[PDB]
Amino acid sequence: KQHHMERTYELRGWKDHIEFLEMLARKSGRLLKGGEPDVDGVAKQVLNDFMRGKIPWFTPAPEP
Amino acid sequence: GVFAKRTMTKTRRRLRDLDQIERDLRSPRHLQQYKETKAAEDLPGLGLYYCIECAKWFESETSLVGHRKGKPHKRRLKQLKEGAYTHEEAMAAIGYRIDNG
RNA sequence: GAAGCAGAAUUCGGUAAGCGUUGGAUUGUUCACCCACUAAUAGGGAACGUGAGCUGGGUUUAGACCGUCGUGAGACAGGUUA
RNA sequence: AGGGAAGUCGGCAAAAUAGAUCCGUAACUUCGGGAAAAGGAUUGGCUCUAAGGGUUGGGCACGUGCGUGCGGUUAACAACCAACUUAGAACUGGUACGGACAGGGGGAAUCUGACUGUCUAAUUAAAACAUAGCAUUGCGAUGGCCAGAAAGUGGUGUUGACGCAAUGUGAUUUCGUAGCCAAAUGGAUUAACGAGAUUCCCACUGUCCCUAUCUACUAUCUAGCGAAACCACAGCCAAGGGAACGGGCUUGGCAAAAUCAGCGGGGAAAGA
RNA sequence: GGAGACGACGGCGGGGGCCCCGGGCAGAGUUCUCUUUUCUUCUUAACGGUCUAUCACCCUGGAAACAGUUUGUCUGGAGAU
RNA sequence: GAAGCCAGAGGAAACUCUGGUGGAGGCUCGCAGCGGUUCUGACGUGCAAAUCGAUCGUCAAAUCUGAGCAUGGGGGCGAAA
Repeated sequence: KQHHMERTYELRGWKDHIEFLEMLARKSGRLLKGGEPDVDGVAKQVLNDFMRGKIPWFTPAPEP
Repeated sequence: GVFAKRTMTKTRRRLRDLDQIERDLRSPRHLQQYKETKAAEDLPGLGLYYCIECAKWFESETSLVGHRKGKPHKRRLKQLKEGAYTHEEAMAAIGYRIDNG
């Protein structure tokens, strides 16, 4: 859910995943040479946090 | 200081030429062309803070006003005051002209 | 040489080793399967019927930890590190 | 050169970063840190400007250089003397401006030990040991733990439970698209620290495509000096030589003095 | 009773020596050009006399409107300035 | 850049914030010293029966080190290999 990501990364206002990773990289300082964002490393961090139980997500059970 | 000065003269480490800077200052269209030859999201400061004089992007307005005091910026200003070297000057050096009828 | 083998592309077979038979990804693994380029990416011997060119795994002196067994010294179904 | 890990078990090695001034710096955290995080701007010379100090010295009335009784805080003034920093500005050379030297590559994670520290002199520096912290047991002196052959023997003991001795463990923490209960939190998915082990990203490059060139010291040749290992005898192969082994035998091929630099197939060669 | 007689570390202050700058005498070097230049000597022991040197102590006096004061906040009616 | 201290702004006070001062730590970079991580390193009948080079760890202390003395093999000593 979107608000879970908002309280997870203290960030808001993205329209797509590329913008989300760019703002996350600029906020966390994940920058390459010239201040270019480290979108690959930030995506790796997001995927690792998703798997390691740091971002809240679950699959709802089917109703009877 | 110059970063990785050993490979400074390689073709992949080339910088923009001073006559190109002259044409960018004179006509905005060439400068716009040089802008779509780059990607805006990977530029320092998202391409908003750009010095045509030094042909360089910067992360912040305070960084731009910072470099304008520096002697690289003043050397670029001095070189543009003397004028860049062109093919017209190359022909005038040997006394060559172009006949177009 | 033969084939409903029109052509194009081939399939099966014969003489032939003259001449070639590549570049990579993958070690939570019998490293064997994938990808592309290519004319094509054929298979073997001279080691493996024991055995001093170089270097990774089987592989295991002395240090150390975990798992199983044993009262214990220790041994191992084993796993890791130098 | 161009490419940039295509090399390799594995980025081994090498390259790249590096001083200082300024801008700026995330998660996590035991709130101390992380942090020089990350990511950027600048650095020469010359001519100037500005700021930052020390020492000496006040007017009357008397007695006669001091004693008084006064009067004043524009000394906010003069004279003399002195050194190193900091900031600002113009001009100027440039392919370089910490110009040699000197001098962090950085980041995302996982495992692991709390950390600083210690050991296998001469193959292993480590998750080993120690450490502080925690828990248990014994002892109130005619006692506990020990030592000595014995002793009118000695230690702990110049000791007395906030102590001594032996153990085990080894910091701290733990032990409903988002609810309830507990003294902000519900944690070990534990911060910092590391010549510990592992994967990846950027940068970087002769690791590679695919090699080439230069320098010094050798190797080489000369003068002088001068060993050792090893050595049954010796040294070209092919086929056969039942005991899966030929260098000497058989049958062939062959086969020409004496040498020098190299090479690592074979014989020799591993305190084998 | 004192001395002998006593840890480690930090900044501050005094003194000696060394280093640095200026003038002068003498000597030496440089000198196409420049350089009143660059360098060298210019020292004072033990032992004594004399005059002074932080701390501290003594006398007068009695401090709030508190004061003195170190780079570092200590001191004073148990008497400060 | 820890306590402690000074000044200013608040706050009824207790406290909060800002600019300084100060110089703690089995802190940290790093010269010496001590040690010994890595190199298809050099060397391998060597300079050496353990040396050389680069690189590395630590560097105010559980640091390094001299001389004198004590512990002696059924032992000693051992942050235990």
